[PDB]
Parts: sequence; structure tokens; C-alpha cells
Amino acid sequence: YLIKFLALGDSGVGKTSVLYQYTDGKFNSKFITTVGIDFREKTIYRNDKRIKLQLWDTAGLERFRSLTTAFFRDAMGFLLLFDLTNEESFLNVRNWISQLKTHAYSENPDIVLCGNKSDLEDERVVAAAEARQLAEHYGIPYFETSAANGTNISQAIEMLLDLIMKRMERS
Amino acid sequence: YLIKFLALGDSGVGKTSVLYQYTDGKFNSKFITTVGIDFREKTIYRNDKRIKLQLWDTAGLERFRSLTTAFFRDAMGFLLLFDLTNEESFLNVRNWISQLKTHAYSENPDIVLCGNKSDLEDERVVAAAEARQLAEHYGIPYFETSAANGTNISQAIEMLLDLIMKRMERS
Amino acid sequence: YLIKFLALGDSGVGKTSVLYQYTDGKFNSKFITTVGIDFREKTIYRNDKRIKLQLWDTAGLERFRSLTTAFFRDAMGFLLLFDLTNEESFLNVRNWISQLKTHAYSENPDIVLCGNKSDLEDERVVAAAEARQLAEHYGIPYFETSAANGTNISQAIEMLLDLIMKRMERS
Amino acid sequence: YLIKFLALGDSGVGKTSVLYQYTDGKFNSKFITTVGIDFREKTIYRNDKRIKLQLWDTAGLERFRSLTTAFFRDAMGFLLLFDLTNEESFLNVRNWISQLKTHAYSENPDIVLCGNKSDLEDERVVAAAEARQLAEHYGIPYFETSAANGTNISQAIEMLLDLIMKRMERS
Ligand SMILES: Nc1nc2c(ncn2[C@@H]2O[C@H](COP(=O)(O)OP(=O)(O)NP(=O)(O)O)[C@@H](O)[C@H]2O)c(=O)[nH]1
Ligand SMILES: Nc1nc2c(ncn2[C@@H]2O[C@H](COP(=O)(O)OP(=O)(O)NP(=O)(O)O)[C@@H](O)[C@H]2O)c(=O)[nH]1
Ligand SMILES: Nc1nc2c(ncn2[C@@H]2O[C@H](COP(=O)(O)OP(=O)(O)NP(=O)(O)O)[C@@H](O)[C@H]2O)c(=O)[nH]1
Ligand SMILES: Nc1nc2c(ncn2[C@@H]2O[C@H](COP(=O)(O)OP(=O)(O)NP(=O)(O)O)[C@@H](O)[C@H]2O)c(=O)[nH]1
Ligand SMILES: [Mg+2]
Ligand SMILES: [Mg+2]
Ligand SMILES: [Mg+2]
Ligand SMILES: [Mg+2]
Repeated sequence: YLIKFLALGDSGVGKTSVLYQYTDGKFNSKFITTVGIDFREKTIYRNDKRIKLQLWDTAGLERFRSLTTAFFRDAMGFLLLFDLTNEESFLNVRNWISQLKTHAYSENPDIVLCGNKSDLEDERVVAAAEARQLAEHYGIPYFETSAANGTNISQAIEMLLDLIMKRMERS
Repeated sequence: YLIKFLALGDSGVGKTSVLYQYTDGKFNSKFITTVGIDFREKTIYRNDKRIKLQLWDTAGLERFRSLTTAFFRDAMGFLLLFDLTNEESFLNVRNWISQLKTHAYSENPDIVLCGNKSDLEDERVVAAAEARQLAEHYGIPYFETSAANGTNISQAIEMLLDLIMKRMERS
Repeated sequence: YLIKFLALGDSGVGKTSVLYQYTDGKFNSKFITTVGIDFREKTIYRNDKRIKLQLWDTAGLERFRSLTTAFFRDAMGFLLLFDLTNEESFLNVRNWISQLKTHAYSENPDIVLCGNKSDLEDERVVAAAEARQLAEHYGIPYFETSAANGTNISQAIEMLLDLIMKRMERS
Repeated sequence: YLIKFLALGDSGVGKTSVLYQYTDGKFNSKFITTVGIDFREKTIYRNDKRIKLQLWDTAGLERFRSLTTAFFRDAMGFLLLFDLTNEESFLNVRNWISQLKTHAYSENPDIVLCGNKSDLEDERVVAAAEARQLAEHYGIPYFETSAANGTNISQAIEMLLDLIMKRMERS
């Protein structure tokens, strides 16, 4: 009931800003383009249970992440993000979901897709339906998040917790 | 009938621009000198068959590529490029073809050499015969490509597909 | 009686400046933000014995340190530092002490926490009690060090030497 | 009778300029501070034999070199350089020779120490005797080299060839 999952996606998505909105309920706009392999942890109570939630952050400038073979290997669920203000990030989601399924333990591992930076209404480039459709072909939940607003952040992470808690219970 | 091969060579050759000309039939002149380990995938029909072609790109600033021991190890053919406007790139091809043969699975693995940036007629430095000769000593196909024009791009990749499809069939 | 330990913590703490104050008894204010994996060595006489002390320095821009699986794996004690003039460094100590216990050999390995840059009285941000309290919850020694002054440097390293010498003797 | 050795030392020593003086008998003053893991090869005739000499270059900004566990592991001799115009480089030689002996195959592996940049007479900082003394305590050959002049370059590499050829013959 230590629960570990991994946040991943492209550089600029906002997976550092997103974990901090959840862990600490506020928004640091300052963030070095991550070089290392950090994590924030925090105790949650969901289904009247003990959850030491361990939120592992990754460097956006590699898919060598999930080649960690311990950090990725030890993780139980994945939180794939993209930026709703660059298409490139969104288009890679297929390649991400793909490489997860292959290099992961289970054939179908527990994933939640977030389209971040939703507050940037004026720079939106990914259309919501197309996103929802991509969520359909894979049958994984989708949330339009903002680490600036907090919109759907808690929902999104709580879903991933609920998914793997189900997986844990099914066993 | 998922087919994986790896594009490699020196930094500036144009192996990112070349995969995008093939995948998407156009030319992005913008490309950050690759830091990560990306790939584009795409479904092709060659010999009335299902081809999920997986085009793996590498960072030009290492031969630590092919030390990937999974990414290189899992790949079935190699697409070695050089720039026809710097000799250094061309001269390394021997050292590349060399280190492939050694660190690869088969004694003779399936390779296609491309001399890229052929549109840069005014800055050409490698002479075509010398290139063809180098292709001779190793008995691997050679194409003078441009990611700007698309010239010989499709031909070149289709050849590499045809080679490993032959290898697959021979087994 | 070659003794190896590893200095680690965040970028800017002063673990390069601290090893040099100890090895060489003076202060180089010049220090490139470490890119490699250096060490200083030096022969010491503690409990009337031969000590080839090997002081391994790490790059502050990773927890991929302690994933070294030889450099970290071969080390016998750890010297965790933080800067008393940025809270972030101090707050990570928990996450450091945590990840050490997990990825290390022994359940409880030999650690000494240093709060560096104590000379920067005017920019002090971590309160001494809170630091001492953090040392309490884990039961590991704590020193307020300066690589500029030398204050508590020798004490701190000599303690870590004494701890693992005890561990060696107990075996 | 493929012979592999590895050139290593600190960033700025001149181990890229030195291999090129040997391979090609001239001096490129232009050299990006190496990021990757290159090698030059060349066929030599020493003791009336076939030598495919493989000269592996390393990035100066790590001792993670010799952690390559294939590139270092596959190498048969080592060519340690330092700059005669910075003491730091020279002082590390002990730590280099040390870490070689430990992480290498044989207890005493085949090493040749070069003090490079000897042409920079006006900026010389390491005194020749002190260098020769350091060579004495370890009993490995020493040459004062210049990649600018070619002075002692061929001698130095030919010695390392002769050493490991002896080791090969003794077996
Ligand atoms: N306005 C706004 N900016 C955001 C949002 N999420 C992230 N950012 C901003 O996007 C930039 C990078 O986000 P960051 O938190 O570094 O994301 P990351 O995906 O962890 N970066 P990397 O992949 O390089 O490690 C910063 O400028 C950050 O403030 C968001 O929802 N809204
Ligand atoms: N004119 C022209 N420019 C080209 C061609 N191919 C690549 N380029 C240009 O060459 C530069 C580098 O191309 P790029 O694809 O990044 O090369 P790379 O070898 O993939 N780089 P890296 O190894 O770092 O991944 C870019 O400015 C790109 O437009 C070509 O056929 N013609
Ligand atoms: N005033 C003061 N400056 C210090 C002290 N210790 C380190 N510094 C300064 O802190 C800066 C970085 O210190 P350094 O030793 O390089 O830090 P590091 O923890 O080794 N960094 P990295 O993790 O990037 O290798 C340098 O400017 C150095 O002078 C100290 O005790 N007092
Ligand atoms: N005058 C002079 N300059 C030299 C000599 N050897 C190398 N240099 C110069 O020193 C600089 C760096 O040398 P280089 O060969 O790149 O060394 P390196 O050790 O491979 N560097 P890295 O560790 O970053 O890979 C360049 O300006 C090069 O021209 C020499 O004998 N004399
Ligand atoms: Mg980040
Ligand atoms: Mg590229
Ligand atoms: Mg440092
Ligand atoms: Mg170099």
C-alpha cells in the first residue's frame, strides 16, 4: 500500500508542474527542464485504506525512461501527458502507449492520458474529440488538465490510483 | 510483420529529416540536434503483405547507439547515412559498417548506405564513384538521397524493407 | 582498509568544495557544476590503522547516482549534504535518505548529514532545530559545515569513517 | 591481430588530437570537446605481423569511461594522457592509474603515460622529473608528446603496441 506510478511524455508537457499541483495544491511556474529522476511522495486515504502514493517524474528528453529496468519496472501505473498547444506531443502519444505496452509487465498496463495546459485556451491546437477518439482506440481514461488551474488534476491521479487498486484487489 | 530497422550516422547527416520525408512525404527544415531515442511508425503494403514499419532514429553524437542492447539488438536492418557535403561523415561509414558487423547478430547484417543532402549540388564534396566503390568493397546498395527533394528516399527505405523481408522468407 | 564512501545531494550544495576542504585543508571557490564521476583519495591514521580513504564525488543533477550499481554498490558509507541557504535542498534530504535505505545494501546504512554554507549567515533559510529534528527521526549524526571556513568538515568526515570502521569491526 | 586499446584522461589533454597525429600524421587544431565514443582504426606491420590497430577515444568529462563494461572491457591496453600546462590533469593520473588497476582485467594492465602539449614550452607547469618519478612508482613508460609537433607520438603508441604484443606472445 506503498503505490508507485510514473509520469512521462515529451519535454514541455508539464508533468513536473502537474505532480506539484497534486502533491502541494499550488503552481510553481519555475521548472528547470528536468535532468535527473525525481519523485514526490504523500499519504492518501481512498477506499478507507493506507496509500503512500509515490509520484515518479522523468526527463522529457528520452524514451530511455522505461529502459530504467527498476524505476519503470517497479512502477505499477503510468500517467501519459501531452500539451494541448503542440500537436507533436499529442501525435507521440500513440508511440508512447505503444512502447509502454511492449516494455511493460502486463500486456495492458494501467494508463491515464492527460491533455495539459488547457488554460492556454488561446493556443489550443489539439481538438478535444480527436483526443477522446485516441482514448477510445486504446480504452484508457482521458482528462483535459491544467497545473495552473488544478482543473481535473486530482480527478486524473485519483483515477490512476483507483485503476491499480482494482488490479491489486483482483489479485 | 512488424518490421524494425535503425537509422544512424553522424550529427547533421539528415536521418531525422529523411525518416519524416518517408513517413509524411514532406520536409521539416527545423530539427533540434536529436537528444533522445525517437521512432516514427507507419503501415506499408509491399509484397501483398502487412508491414508495420518502425523507423528508429538515433542521436548522431554517439556510437553508444548499437550499445542500446535492446533498441539496436531488436532492430532487423540498418540505414547508414552520410552528408555528401562533409567528407568526415563519409570517411566514418567504414568505421560504422565495421562496428555494425562486429556488434550485430548476423556476420553480414542488412544495410543500405544513403548519401544525403544531394540537392546541395553547390557544396558537394564526396565524389559519386568513390561512394559507389565503397558500396562495392562491402556489397551493399547505395542511393544519393535528399530529404528536401524526396529523391531516392522511398527507393532506399523500400530496398532495406525488401532485403530483410528476403531474410525473413529465407528462414 | 581502503575505505570508500560517496558524497551526494543537490546541485550547489557544495560537496565538491567540501571534499577539497577535507583532502587539502583549503577552499577552491571555483568549481564547474560537476559533469563526470570524480574521487579524491588520501591515506589517514584513525584507530592506529591503515586508512586509504576514497572520497567519491557525484553530479548533483541526478539520482541516477546510486543507480551506478558499482560506484554506489561498492561504497560503504554515504555523506548527504544540503545548502542551509535553499530550503529545496533540505526538503529533498527525506527523499535522499529514503532512496538510500531502499537501493543500498544494508536496511540501515551508515549516513552523516551535513548542512553546508553555514558561513552564509545572512542567507540562512533552514533553522538549526528543524535540521536537528530531521536528524532525530532517522537517528543519524548532523553537522553545520562550511567548505569556506572548514568548520565541522573534518569532524563530519571523521564521524562517517568511525561509523563504518565500527561496522567493519562488528563483522 | 585486431589490437584494441583506449585513450583516456581529462578534458583538454589532447587525446583526440593525439590519435589523429598518429593515424594521419598531421594536426587538426579544431576539435569539439568529444561528446560520444569514437575510434580511428588503421593496419600496422610491427614484428612482421598483421595489426588492425583500433584507437578508441573517450569523452574527458567522465570516469564513467572504463564503466563501458564492453568498450573498456574489450580493450587490451590503455594510453593515459595529461596536459603539461595544467597540474590538475597530472594530479589525477594517480586516481586514473589506480581506477584502471581495480576495474581492469589483469592486476597490472599495459599502460603508457603521455604528457601532452609539450610544444607549449611557455605554459609548462608539470616538471619533467616529477612526471618521470610518478612513472617510476608505477613502473610504466612515460613520453613528453605533442599532437602539434608529432614529437614522441609514434614512439608512445608503438611502445603500447609492443607491450600487449609481448602479453599476447607470453600466452
Ligand atoms: N500556463 C501553463 N504552463 C504550464 C502548464 N503545465 C506546465 N506549464 C509550463 O510549461 C513549462 C514546462 O512545464 P514543466 O512543468 O517543466 O513540464 P515537464 O513536462 O516536467 N518538463 P520536462 O519534460 O522538460 O522535464 C513551464 O514553463 C511550466 O510553467 C499548464 O497547465 N499551464
Ligand atoms: N538542404 C538539405 N538540408 C538537409 C537535408 N537533410 C537534412 N538537412 C538539414 O540538415 C540539418 C540537420 O538535419 P537532421 O535531420 O537534424 O540531421 P540528424 O543527423 O538527424 N541530426 P542528429 O543526428 O543530431 O539526430 C537540418 O538543418 C536539416 O534541414 C537534405 O537532404 N537537404
Ligand atoms: N560561501 C560558501 N560557498 C560555498 C560553500 N560550499 C560550496 N560553495 C560554493 O557553492 C558553489 C557550488 O559548490 P560545489 O562544491 O561546486 O557544489 P556541488 O554540490 O559540488 N555541485 P554539483 O552537485 O553540481 O557537483 C561554488 O560557488 C562554491 O564556492 C560554502 O560552504 N560556503
Ligand atoms: N598546442 C597544442 N594544442 C593541443 C595539443 N593537443 C591538443 N591540443 C589542443 O587542445 C584542445 C583540446 O584537445 P583535444 O584533442 O580535443 O583533447 P581531448 O582530451 O580529446 N578532449 P575531450 O576530453 O573533451 O575529448 C584543442 O584546442 C586541441 O587543438 C598539443 O599537443 N599542443
Ligand atoms: Mg519535468
Ligand atoms: Mg536526428
Ligand atoms: Mg560537484
Ligand atoms: Mg576529444
